[PDB]
Formats: sequence, C-alpha cells, structure tokens
Amino acid sequence: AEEKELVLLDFWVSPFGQRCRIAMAEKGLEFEYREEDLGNKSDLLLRSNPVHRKIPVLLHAGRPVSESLVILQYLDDAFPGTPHLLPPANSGADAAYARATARFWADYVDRKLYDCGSRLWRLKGEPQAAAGREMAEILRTLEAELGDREFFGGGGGGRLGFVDVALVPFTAWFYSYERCGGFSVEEVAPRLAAWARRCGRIDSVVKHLPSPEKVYDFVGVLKKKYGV
Amino acid sequence: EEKELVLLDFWVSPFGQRCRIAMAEKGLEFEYREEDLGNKSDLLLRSNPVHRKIPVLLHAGRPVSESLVILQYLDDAFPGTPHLLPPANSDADAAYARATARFWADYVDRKLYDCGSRLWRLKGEPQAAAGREMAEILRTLEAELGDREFFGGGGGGRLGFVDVALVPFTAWFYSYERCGGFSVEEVAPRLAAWARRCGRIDSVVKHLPSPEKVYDFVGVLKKK
Ligand SMILES: N[C@@H](CCC(=O)N[C@@H](CS)C(=O)NCC(=O)O)C(=O)O
Ligand SMILES: N[C@H](CCC(=O)N[C@@H](CS)C(=O)NCC(=O)O)C(=O)O
Ligand SMILES: N[C@H](CCC(=O)N[C@@H](CS)C(=O)NCC(=O)O)C(=O)O
Ligand SMILES: [Cl-]
Ligand SMILES: [Cl-]
Ligand SMILES: [Cl-]
Ligand SMILES: [Cl-]
Ligand SMILES: [Cl-]
Ligand SMILES: [Cl-]
Ligand SMILES: [Cl-]
Ligand SMILES: [Cl-]
Ligand SMILES: [Cl-]
Ligand SMILES: [Mg+2]
Ligand SMILES: [Mg+2]
Repeated sequence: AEEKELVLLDFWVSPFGQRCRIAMAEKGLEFEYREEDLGNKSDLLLRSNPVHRKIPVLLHAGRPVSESLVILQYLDDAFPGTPHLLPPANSGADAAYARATARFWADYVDRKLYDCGSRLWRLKGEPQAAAGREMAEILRTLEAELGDREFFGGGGGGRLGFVDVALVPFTAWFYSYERCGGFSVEEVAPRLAAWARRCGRIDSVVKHLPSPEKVYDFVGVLKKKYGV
Repeated sequence: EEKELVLLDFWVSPFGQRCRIAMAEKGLEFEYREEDLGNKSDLLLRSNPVHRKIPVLLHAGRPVSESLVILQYLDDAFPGTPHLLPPANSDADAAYARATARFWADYVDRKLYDCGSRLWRLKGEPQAAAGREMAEILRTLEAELGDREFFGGGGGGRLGFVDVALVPFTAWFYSYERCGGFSVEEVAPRLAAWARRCGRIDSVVKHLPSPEKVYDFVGVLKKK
C-alpha cells in the first residue's frame, strides 16, 4: 500500500529510459525494472507500445505510457505529492511561461542529442569531424540557455528540473562525443561540463547512469554493428 | 505588441493553424502577422533564434515557440478558457488522459508533416511507397478515435488537444489522396467522418483553407 504499481520496460544503456528512472528516483517512486532484448522484443512491450514498439514504457497498474518526455510529465501529473519536474501553474506566477520554456528545451534535446550524436559514430573522417562541429555547437546552444544557473530549471530549487532530467543521461555520452567528434566539452562549453559534474553527484543520477567508459564501449559495438 | 497576443505565422502552415484554432476556441483575440519565409523578420529571428521557424506566439512580448508547446501554454496561461487538455488536479483519470493526448499529438508531429511532404516531393514508385505509409498512419489515427466524436474527452462536444493538433491536416487529405494513390474514405472512414464534423466548427471554418486551395498550393510547390 504505497503509491503505484510501476513497471518500466527498458534497455540498460537507453538515455530515454534513464530519464524515467531518474525521475522516479527523484520522486521516491519504486518501480520494477524489466530489461528488454531489443532484437527479441517481448510480447508485453509489443502490446504496450504497438505504435512505436520502443522502450521506455511505463506501466502504471497495467496501463502503458510511452515516449520518455510524456512519461516525465505523467510522473508529475499522476503523483502531485512528489517533487515536481515542472512548476505547477496550479499556483497562478510566471509558471506558465516557465513551463513553456522547459518544454521547448526538452523538445530541443529530443530533436538534437540522440540523432546528432549517433552521426559521430556512424560517420568517419571529414564527415565525422563536420558532425563533431555541429555537436559542439548544440552543446554551446545548451550552455547559452543554462547561462549562469545551477540547473536548467528556473529555479533556485536546488534540484533537477524537467530539462535537467531530459538532458542528463546524455552526459554519459559526452566522452564518446569527445573522442568521436574531436573536441572537449570542457573547452567548447565549460559551464555545461560543470553542470554535468554537479548533476553527476546527485544520487538519482549516480544510480541510474552508466559510466562514460561503459558507454564508450557500447559505442564501440555500435560502430561495428553498422558498416560490416 | 498592440494587443496582448501576436502570432508570427505563414498562411498555409498547419502548425500555425493549430494556434489560430486554439485561440479562436478560447475566445482569445490576437494579431496575425505574415512572415515571408525567404525574408524572415528581425522580430522572428530574435524571438525564435534557435529554430527560426513559425509559428511564434508573443504574449506581451515574450515568445513561445513550437506549436504543441504553444497549445499547452494557451491552457496554462489562460486557465479560465475552455481547456485542450483536462486539468490534472482540477475524469480522475485526467493524468492518464493527458499522457494519451500528448502521445497522439506527438504522433501527428512525427508522422504527418514528414510523410506528407514526400508525397509531392517524390514522383514515382517512391511516391507510391510514401502513399502506402500515409494510408496506414491515417488508419492508425482512425483506430485511436474509434467510435468517439472527438479524440478529446467526449461529452463536451468540442475540440481537444489532439483534435486541434491534427485538424489542419484534414485540409491536406485530398492532396495526400491524389499524390499517394488511396482514399481516406476507404482506409479510414471514421476519420473522414471526424473531419467533416470538425469542418462545421466555427474555428475550423475560419482558419483552414479549402482542400482545393491546399492542392493548388501543392501544385505551385511542385512547379518550383
Ligand atoms: N522518442 C523516444 C525514443 C525511445 C527510443 O529510441 N528507444 C530505443 C532504445 S534507446 C528503442 O526502443 N527502439 C527499439 C529498436 O531499436 O528496435 C522516447 O523518448 O522514449
Ligand atoms: N530537419 C533536419 C534537422 C537536423 C539537425 O537537427 N541538425 C543538427 C545536427 S544533427 C544541427 O546541428 N543542426 C543545426 C543547428 O541545430 O544549429 C535536417 O535538416 O535534416
Ligand atoms: N516544430 C514545428 C515546426 C513549425 C514549422 O515547420 N515551421 C515552418 C513553416 S510551416 C517554418 O517556419 N520553416 C521556416 C523556414 O522555412 O525557414 C512547430 O510545431 O511549430
Ligand atoms: Cl547490450
Ligand atoms: Cl511478454
Ligand atoms: Cl502523490
Ligand atoms: Cl563517413
Ligand atoms: Cl538553478
Ligand atoms: Cl575542444
Ligand atoms: Cl534562417
Ligand atoms: Cl497496427
Ligand atoms: Cl468524444
Ligand atoms: Mg546552428
Ligand atoms: Mg563559447
């Protein structure tokens, strides 16, 4: 008799499923994690997300919610007593505008990180370097939005907000972006690097993110799984 | 910035048309400004510097971009007006209904625009292929609507989040049919029916062009 029967269909190295893991951890919500083999998807995943057949999928008392950013908003809507990722406009202030800004930047993460990152290990030579330059600029753009704040959330909450959660799993890929793209996050976007180190000390993030070296090793298998 | 709301837009954009419809549904007046996409205004470049795309909604000079974002902003910022998404804490299944609505609106964004463009862009068996895929997409939206009057709640009798997201694309159905070799009536009749019902609603009459005008525009796109 707690809050919820939560189950998460996921894949260990997924940045998208990691979002939902961190958000539940942040919220004190316990869940059953089920590892899926994406080459051998389970009947339950295929039934629970028939449209996309992707993880993560969150099942709350047997009813599925797909798409990581949708699950994140759900975790606020469905559990109003837990610390919120987006400010409730249920208190007015500049809440409405702050929510819109947060959705814009989470959307921007969804549009840029995964796809643009993947080019870094799918391409080689100059095309790879060019993809690296675009990655650096994406990180500079994130940096610019963070400005002088401790977190993307705005703010003074001292904890992870919606955008922070959306972006933080990719901090585990920064190393891989560095080696493949030919730049250093520290040089290109020092304040984003500092943000990644701050986030990296937070228990939810420590728990749910793999190390940069483990991700680099996975990128290694991906780099083979495409050309040969 | 004469009235509170200024919408930077492009006349035939289905994404801007969502915002126009949403405001009309909410009783919110706004100033409409046409952007020349080959000559973007300084105001647009400054307000959406990240993507440089319309629509942009400026509420008392503050920009909100991304059409689905704007729709949610219009509920959040104007809580007294008719809602596109049911309020989470104000059925008691609101949380789940909202997630379902966001899921489907995302589906429209991920499929309609992109699958549709291919239909006029390409010209042969690839065009045909695009055709095939659009038909399954419209079929999938049909199955989510099921026997309901609107994608939104129901009992209420008005457009919700997903209706408004998708409705402008109903003006493009004729063009998809022509370009991709299929019939909406054959592949998704209940969806065709939904489109007709929405087409009697004041906001939709006002802000959507006719299918023929969309098709002519498609023809202008091709010639170029
Ligand atoms: N829009 C998504 C994408 C999630 C996604 O890309 N999942 C990958 C794993 S990282 C997947 O399940 N696709 C399955 C496949 O490769 O067949 C979300 O935000 O959750
Ligand atoms: N519509 C897509 C957009 C692709 C995109 O997001 N490009 C990334 C690299 S993967 C980028 O850095 N774009 C320019 C920017 O975000 O400033 C396309 O043109 O193919
Ligand atoms: N993410 C979308 C995209 C809006 C969009 O695609 N805008 C197009 C016009 S329909 C645009 O502004 N393109 C600018 C250009 O062509 O440079 C939204 O929902 O608002
Ligand atoms: Cl693995
Ligand atoms: Cl199963
Ligand atoms: Cl709660
Ligand atoms: Cl290459
Ligand atoms: Cl902060
Ligand atoms: Cl560097
Ligand atoms: Cl431009
Ligand atoms: Cl299906
Ligand atoms: Cl209904
Ligand atoms: Mg750029
Ligand atoms: Mg700099």
